Amino acid sequence: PVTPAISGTLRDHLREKGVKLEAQRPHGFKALDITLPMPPRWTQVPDPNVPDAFVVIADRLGNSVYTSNAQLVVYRLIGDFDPAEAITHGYIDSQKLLAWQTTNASMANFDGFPSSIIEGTYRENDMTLNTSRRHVIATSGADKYLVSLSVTTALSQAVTDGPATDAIVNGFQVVA
Ligand SMILES: [Cl-]
Repeated sequence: PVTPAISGTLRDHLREKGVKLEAQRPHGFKALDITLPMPPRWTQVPDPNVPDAFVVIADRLGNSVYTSNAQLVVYRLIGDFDPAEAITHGYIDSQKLLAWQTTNASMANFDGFPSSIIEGTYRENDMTLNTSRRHVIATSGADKYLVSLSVTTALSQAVTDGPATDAIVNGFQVVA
């Protein structure tokens, strides 16, 4: 019902619209109340090495050479733009990943805001990962934020870590 764009990742489209992205950090952050469930045995990863990270959680005791994790990134957006238009670029950063294949995609609104979610598999370091990637363009009062959540697992763990990744993906919530 909502048609996706093909040219330009969400970030590049906002750049080209003249918007500035300012990475937020959780301590002190009030504009939004974000729930990111933390499943049993997962913990916050101090010192993640995800640029612009707002919070990174992970299951450090997993099997797999790949540690299952969720990454949340929150940008305050400076400049005017139409969010519903920007959001139609929401799949493109995932669809550029090596060997991307899609399992689920939706551009339905999420908690009342324009949003995209795409889920699927891709290759990285000789390993197949399963991932779920949501962008939310949220409004708090007079500001706009891009909230982005990735939840990734090795494809070999996608069923074993299913209850964790599910509680994260489906418990996720963004409130102004
Ligand atoms: Cl704030």
